[PDB]
Amino acid sequence: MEYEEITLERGNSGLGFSIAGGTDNPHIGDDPSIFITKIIPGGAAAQDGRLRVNDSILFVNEVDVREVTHSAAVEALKEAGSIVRLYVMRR
Repeated sequence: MEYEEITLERGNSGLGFSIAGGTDNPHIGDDPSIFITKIIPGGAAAQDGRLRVNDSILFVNEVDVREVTHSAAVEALKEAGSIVRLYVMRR
């Protein structure tokens, strides 16, 4: 699994991509692995074009989502200020 960072400017609507896989919502088989599900077109994520869906989030600015709920990961993107470098995993 390759780890890449994505600097995203949290626009008016937000970052611009929804993630699923946290400890509360096992989007995956059955683990706290946080990974994206879909990036919303017109948002900071879709406008930037640095992040890709299904990417398993690693860090958010300075937050580790190793064992955090899907909402905690989501909240990370929301708590990343504005332009935040988000880390993800891609095997």
